[PDB]
Amino acid sequence: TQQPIVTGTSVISMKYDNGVIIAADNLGSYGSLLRFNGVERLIPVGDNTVVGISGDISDMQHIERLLKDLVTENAYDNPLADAEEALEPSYIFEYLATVMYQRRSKMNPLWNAIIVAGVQSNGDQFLRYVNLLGVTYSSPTLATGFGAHMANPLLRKVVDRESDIPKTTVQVAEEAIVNAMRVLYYRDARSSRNFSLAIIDKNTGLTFKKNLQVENMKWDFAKDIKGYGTQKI
Amino acid sequence: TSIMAVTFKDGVILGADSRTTTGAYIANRVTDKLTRVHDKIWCCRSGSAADTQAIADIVQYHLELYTSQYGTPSTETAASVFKELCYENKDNLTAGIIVAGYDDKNKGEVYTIPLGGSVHKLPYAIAGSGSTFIYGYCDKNFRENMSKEETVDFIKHSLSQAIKWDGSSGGVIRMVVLTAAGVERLIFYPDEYEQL
Amino acid sequence: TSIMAVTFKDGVILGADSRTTTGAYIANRVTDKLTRVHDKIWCCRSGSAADTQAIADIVQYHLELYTSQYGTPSTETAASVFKELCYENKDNLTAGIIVAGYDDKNKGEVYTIPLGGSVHKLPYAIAGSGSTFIYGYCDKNFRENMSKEETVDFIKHSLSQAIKWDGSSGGVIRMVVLTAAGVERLIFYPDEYEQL
Amino acid sequence: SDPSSINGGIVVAMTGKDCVAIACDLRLGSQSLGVSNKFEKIFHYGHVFLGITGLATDVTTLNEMFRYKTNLYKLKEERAIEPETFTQLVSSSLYERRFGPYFVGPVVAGINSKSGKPFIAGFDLIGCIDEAKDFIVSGTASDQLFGMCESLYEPNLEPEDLFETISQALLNAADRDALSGWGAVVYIIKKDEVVKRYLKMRQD
Amino acid sequence: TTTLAFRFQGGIIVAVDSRATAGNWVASQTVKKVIEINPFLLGTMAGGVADCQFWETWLGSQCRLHELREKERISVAAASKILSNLVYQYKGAGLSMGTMICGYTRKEGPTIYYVDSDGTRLKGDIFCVGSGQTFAYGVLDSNYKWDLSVEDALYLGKRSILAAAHRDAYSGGSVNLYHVTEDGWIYHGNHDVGELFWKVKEEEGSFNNVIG
Amino acid sequence: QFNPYGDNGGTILGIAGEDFAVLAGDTRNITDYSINSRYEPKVFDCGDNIVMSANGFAADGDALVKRFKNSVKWYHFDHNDKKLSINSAARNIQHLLYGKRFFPYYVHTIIAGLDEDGKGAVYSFDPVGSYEREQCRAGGAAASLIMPFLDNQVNFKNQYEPGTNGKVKKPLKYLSVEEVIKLVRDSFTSATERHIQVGDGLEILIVTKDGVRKEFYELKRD
Amino acid sequence: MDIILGIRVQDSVILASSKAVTRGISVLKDSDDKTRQLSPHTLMSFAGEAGDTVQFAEYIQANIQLYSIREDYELSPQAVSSFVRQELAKSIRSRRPYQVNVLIGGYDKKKNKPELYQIDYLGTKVELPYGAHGYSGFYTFSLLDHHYRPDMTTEEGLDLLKLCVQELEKRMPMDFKGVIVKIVDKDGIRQVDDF
Amino acid sequence: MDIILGIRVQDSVILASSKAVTRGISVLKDSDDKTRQLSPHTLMSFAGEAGDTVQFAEYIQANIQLYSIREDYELSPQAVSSFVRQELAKSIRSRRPYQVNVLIGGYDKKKNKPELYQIDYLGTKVELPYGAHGYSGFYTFSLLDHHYRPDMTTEEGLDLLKLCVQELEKRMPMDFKGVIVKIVDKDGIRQVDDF
Amino acid sequence: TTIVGVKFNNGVVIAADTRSTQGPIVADKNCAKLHRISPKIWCAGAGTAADTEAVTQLIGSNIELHSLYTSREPRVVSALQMLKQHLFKYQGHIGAYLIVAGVDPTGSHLFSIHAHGSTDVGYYLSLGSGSLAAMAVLESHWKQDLTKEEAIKLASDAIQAGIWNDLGSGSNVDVCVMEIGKDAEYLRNYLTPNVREEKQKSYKFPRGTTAVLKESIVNICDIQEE
Ligand SMILES: [Mg+2]
Ligand SMILES: [Mg+2]
Ligand SMILES: [Mg+2]
Ligand SMILES: [Mg+2]
Ligand SMILES: [Mg+2]
Ligand SMILES: [Mg+2]
Repeated sequence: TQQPIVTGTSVISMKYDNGVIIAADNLGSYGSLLRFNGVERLIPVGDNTVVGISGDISDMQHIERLLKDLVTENAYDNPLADAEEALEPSYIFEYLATVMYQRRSKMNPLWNAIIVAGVQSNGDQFLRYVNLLGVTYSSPTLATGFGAHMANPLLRKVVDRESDIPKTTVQVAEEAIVNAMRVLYYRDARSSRNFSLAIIDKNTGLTFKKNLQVENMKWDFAKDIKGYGTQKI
Repeated sequence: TSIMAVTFKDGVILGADSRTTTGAYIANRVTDKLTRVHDKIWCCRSGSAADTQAIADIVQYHLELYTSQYGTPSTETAASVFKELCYENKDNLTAGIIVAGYDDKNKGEVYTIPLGGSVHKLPYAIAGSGSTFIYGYCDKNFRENMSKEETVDFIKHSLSQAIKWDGSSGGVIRMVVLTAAGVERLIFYPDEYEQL
Repeated sequence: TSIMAVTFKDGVILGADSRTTTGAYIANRVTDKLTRVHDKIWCCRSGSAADTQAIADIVQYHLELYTSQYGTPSTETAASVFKELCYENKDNLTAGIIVAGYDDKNKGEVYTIPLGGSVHKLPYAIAGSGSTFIYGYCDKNFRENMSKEETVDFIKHSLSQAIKWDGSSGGVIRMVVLTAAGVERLIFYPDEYEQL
Repeated sequence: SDPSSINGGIVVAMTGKDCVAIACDLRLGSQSLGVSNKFEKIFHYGHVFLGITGLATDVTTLNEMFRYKTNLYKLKEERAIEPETFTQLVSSSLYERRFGPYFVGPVVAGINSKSGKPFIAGFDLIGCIDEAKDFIVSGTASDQLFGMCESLYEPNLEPEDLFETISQALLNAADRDALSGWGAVVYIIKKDEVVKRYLKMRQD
Repeated sequence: TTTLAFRFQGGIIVAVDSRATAGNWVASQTVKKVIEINPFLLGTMAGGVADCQFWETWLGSQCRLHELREKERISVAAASKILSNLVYQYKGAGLSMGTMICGYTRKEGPTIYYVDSDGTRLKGDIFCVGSGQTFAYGVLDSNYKWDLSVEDALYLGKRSILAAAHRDAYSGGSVNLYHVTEDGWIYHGNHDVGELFWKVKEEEGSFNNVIG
Repeated sequence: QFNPYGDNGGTILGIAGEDFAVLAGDTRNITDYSINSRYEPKVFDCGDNIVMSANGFAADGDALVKRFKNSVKWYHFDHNDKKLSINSAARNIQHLLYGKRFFPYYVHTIIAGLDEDGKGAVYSFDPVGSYEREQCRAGGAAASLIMPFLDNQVNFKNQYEPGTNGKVKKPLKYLSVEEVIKLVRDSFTSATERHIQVGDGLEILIVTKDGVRKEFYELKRD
Repeated sequence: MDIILGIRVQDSVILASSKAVTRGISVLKDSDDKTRQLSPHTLMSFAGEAGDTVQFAEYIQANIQLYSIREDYELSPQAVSSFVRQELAKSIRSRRPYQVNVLIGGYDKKKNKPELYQIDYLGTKVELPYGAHGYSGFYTFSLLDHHYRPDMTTEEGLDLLKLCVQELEKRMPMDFKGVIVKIVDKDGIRQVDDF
Repeated sequence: MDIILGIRVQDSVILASSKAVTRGISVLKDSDDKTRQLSPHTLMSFAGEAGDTVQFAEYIQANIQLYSIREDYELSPQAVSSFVRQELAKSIRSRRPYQVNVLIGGYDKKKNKPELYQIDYLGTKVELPYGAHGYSGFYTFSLLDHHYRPDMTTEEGLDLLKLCVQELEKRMPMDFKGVIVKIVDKDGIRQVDDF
Repeated sequence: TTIVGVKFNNGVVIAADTRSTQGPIVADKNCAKLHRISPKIWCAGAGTAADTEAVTQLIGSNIELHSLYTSREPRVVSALQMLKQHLFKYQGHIGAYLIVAGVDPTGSHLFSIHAHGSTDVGYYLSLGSGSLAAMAVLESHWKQDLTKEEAIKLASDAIQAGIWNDLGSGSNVDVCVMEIGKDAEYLRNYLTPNVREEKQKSYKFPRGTTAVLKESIVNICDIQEE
């Protein structure tokens, strides 16, 4: 049993017709203090998987090292490490999911919420969630923390069920993700303007975008708002 | 919350962010924390929003009734009314209020009233959760008898840093300028102050 | 405690106050919080004095044994050993350590390791109770590739403010300069830095 | 400890075609100990019926209170109180004890004597009105009653069909609750005749 | 829960209710509270349902191993003590168990042992365990004799559970009857309390308080 | 303080027919007032004509089902590909659950299939392994809403034959798979109306001597 | 205090009440009468927290005796029981509630019927053929359920009461030092001096 | 369990021990023998937490019986009591201590003397002319202080014991269902079947 | 509960879902959360349902008496000031969280009120368990100078976000439109996207299925003449 110290907020993601998108801001909070502004919370594993991690950053860095080690280990005595016996999202997830549940069962959890986004060998989209309790679930849209409450509603308007996935394009999906990231910046007190976004497409492969910013923000209406009820000036 | 009031050559300026949070959720991102208890006596509110609104309303009532009988109250008088409420009801209040006002006799004055209900008259005052991060900056950069443009820059830069580090602070930077000329409201948006 | 490490053109400089407190009593007013784990790898300690001393001693042992086998360790390696201890024993430790070191290949490097045991490589780092008050100042005044004299002034001014506001911080400002030239210790007394 | 589940018991009310039905078990207990199998929870003031679950001392007290109030109402108004009005009186009376409430789950049932419209309503212990069209449930087996009513109920039932539905809703819900049962009563209410029926059920 | 067991001329009568509750919620009305440890031994269930089930099935395995090694029926004393020594090892851990280990051997005759999760192991003629034990005791104590017939003893045990099923909110469902002889136990059926109550009320004239 | 348990909501329902069994469950997964997934399969085919669902805390539910499926696999290895009978599976699950008696799988487990005589079988477990063969069992969030309805509509409780007035009970006639599925769907439709954690979708696994068959139905998504 | 029983038969109400008074580790008295005559044909037994029990009983007694004098009329057992219930229902939401459970055994001279009322400290009233407070009911209600008939004679009621007391003396851990039995009928209240 | 008394007279030790076993609300048994014969001339009575009492007593019994067989010799009461004390003194600092209080009544065949030892669950041993555990002493010691003589006969010891039991039955709140009395003398151990 | 308020060109609109809950159980599937303080001042409530209803009636009653006393139509700021001062006095124990909206001679207004007595001004607001789902929609689509039709659409879409994604919210969308120089139009069950499907079976029992012990006529009539 511990308490999280340096924390990362919402990880949001969704499926689209050819793959998955995942996104997360670059902030490492220290309680209310916005301590670290250059934290990458999307960690790619090979060229077919991106693990997005929220919650305790020290535990994230540990998990990051486990995944790095997993790649090394998979390459050992494996002539097809960059082909048929490459790591799959489903392997990476199941490994993490095992670890999370074991750690909670020893009453010493990795204080995280994790979303494993990727594309399988057969071209299928992989999107599944796991957290400090070892709880796992899958959905056309997935989000952690505040993202669950604010991003999912918006992302579910695009892909409301499984049959919407083939109708959704990468441009529509990315637009929804980017809009969701803006909404979270308006409303999540532990979020930042700067974020990273990853697209894992079955055709174009992994596209990792760094140093993105929330833009087209609406603030002008603030000038008209005065007082808290009766004040006019 | 990040709030501050700064005296300068022509009078005084109050500054504030616009973020109100319920835990980590931003309940209001365009809050007006600069509130008016009299024509040229304003205050900055920090702490319980219910408490500080209730207090400010009572003060405004007291100063309105004062004005009807005895004419325009001094800034010191307004601070005293705030203090009386905050001190006597210290057990049931969570309020941190900066009182700023402009007389023609006394010019710009700033009074800060922290949790306990004590009063402190200062050249400038900072308060709210985000103030902790700018004690160093504000102490280094404040000068007395600054111009209006210099004071606006001082407040804008200070609250920019407070907002940058404090998650409880954010949104727009509101300002209210109190001088002989009158009352001027200013607003500064993220795209302006973030690049400072 | 007020500690900081700043990289600059010729390498890196570590800075610290000298106050150790047991509650409100100053148990030691001339503490040396700048500690040596290797020839040109030093650290700044904050948190439990027992914990940070125990950790630093273990790290120094590990780097001495490393050196005997594999030659001079990198600053990154030192930070990794600190992290391994702080992370794995996070439940039983209260340690906030800034690691700073000089290679000839990598030049000046600064790593900060907060309570959780995470590692963060930065151009400069601040830590300790007094750091809260200078986030604004340090962010506004830091530049990359400063000269030795500029970096000494930056640290001296920063810790001056940290000391000014933080009761847990005070005494002398110790500094340790890490460059190709060697290791230089600096000290600055209250009469010097208070008037800044 | 929990006042609403010391004595136990349940009430259920249902609307039908030109009729309402209200029913209750007969159990009064001290937690596990069964004390009385004749503790009726349905009262009536004129043609308005009130069922009350929860802490039995309050059930009794409120009955005596509403008898008191409806009797004065009648003397002053020169007419019997209506279900819609009585519902508001129950709500007012409960909320006046906002910070020291009666630990009860009242249920109003009746037929407006003027419009002929069937009416039911429920309340939490503090006065919030639940004015449902279909049915109202209350008591220690409210979950069970919700499940029974939701599946068994269908609108515009005739009086003697409604009787079967509400009876089977109560009985099977009570048989899944330790603190409910020990007999049951069902009131079938029409605009100018009411029929009271005691049900045969398992006595454990 | 209400379980009882009493020694008499014709052996042992075991009678149990069938109800299982989670708070006020009646989880099951068809719970088997008599374990058939083997064809000669019976165990009753009160307290933790799992704890009783698991460890009394386990007891059956230990009793089976005993008679395989010793070529002789295990004594009621030995069988009960295997269970009591086991639960005593778990004392403090939070096991919840109240049981009668009932049997009829040559050397002992009919024997009943009350075994408890606190480690209590008592031999006796009449035992009653569960939330409704007090109600069953009343009927038992006022009607018990050693020279009861197997027919009358079976009824007494059935009636004593009915008494408890009626009054105790956490007892009911149905009554399971067993009659333990030296040649093994004999099951005497499942009796729904709902139907049994009205039957007994009429034939016996009892429960005049209740309207039927 | 770290709480190792959580509530993922959901509701399950097992009904044993005369020569078939059904195990049904909603496909909604939740935490608190949020929906995690509108389609997260909860009822699983574990092989050997056995279906299983561990409702409650999903992490413990998935862990148990995973371990049981494993147990079935190893039963084949160790005992010459012998079929695991439903009663043997039940006893095996008791030991899995009681194995963690002092740190329980926070789930209400139900399995369904056919007994060795080819009749329908449902078994029901508490979190610590106590179990019983039953004809009817609802589990999870809306169990308290569904069981009374099943007592009435499956076992004909409190129902008597008209004209006799309480003297003759309604006879316990056997239900067909089409009849059971209607009761299952109405149970889940009713549970969806009155329970916030129930909804989205209903997945029913039907076990007969021919094998396991699935049926899916939409539920309200509010 | 501990055990108070009540049984309404054909033509009378019988109240049995323990004689023990224990405070801590000592039985201070073994002849305590836990009852008060409210009116010539109304008897109230009581059990609960020390001090409160007698204070409440005597307070009720005074109020009924006051009513009796004012109107020159005996209140019906039903009326007395309703008055008592209201006092307890008022008490439960007081600053310091009366922690008292009572049985009211009375003979209604108007209806010519015995009447037994069981009221607990919350103000929970129930009219019963037989009643008890505390753990007494747990042992005795099974016997009373079995043997009780509404047409029983007073002598049969006493025999059934003896069987209840015997069961209590067998299975209860506390020694309640026997019971004082009192009969309430048309002729008034009398005590059975040998029990 | 509840009351265990012991009295050492001229030529014997008498142990009186209650018969009740009350688990909670009900008295499950009224004929329980709270004693074990450790050796032919050594008897141990016991009282404490359920399960622990009998488990401890039988464990001690086994160990003494093992010693008796190994050496073909009966340990002196003093030796047995010292063995028992050490076990309890070891127990008190264990993960889960034995919550058991004992009286060891033995006749030393070497010295031709009765001996009574009182040992509590902490391992506090004292040799006494008369002893008790729990609340039993709180009454009986005043009577024993007054009447006891070291030269009393076994019959006088029993009469004094009756007076102790009568006082307990009068002033104790709990019904302990009488006592089983056992005498330990030169001829061994025997039970007084009428008391 | 999901409640929203949205300012527009010539007025304000409020909306709410229609699910009231007791724990995880749905007590009422068509609850009316849009309360009338005065003819053109309406509010929606979340939190303790009795408190929201009670406090709106009380203030609404006093607002009416005030309106009669001053011979003027009530103002939203008066309702706001009266609500906040009442709630503040009870220090949050009255669990009423309200979105107050209306039109008066001053203009159109939109406020929120928390239980402790703090109030906020805005162009778009949301409250209750589904406020985060609703606000996400409001933040995505709101703009200055909305028309009446756009604001109703935005408002009901925000309520829907709550209905689908928040378990505490569900059933139907109520709306009330308060436009300047017009009567407020209360649109009870404006949307109905959650009608229960037809059950598979009819559970109407055969008459005489339930066992009865006694029957009797209940005398509801008064004491009769003659
Ligand atoms: Mg330490
Ligand atoms: Mg200092
Ligand atoms: Mg053993
Ligand atoms: Mg019962
Ligand atoms: Mg919803
Ligand atoms: Mg001693």
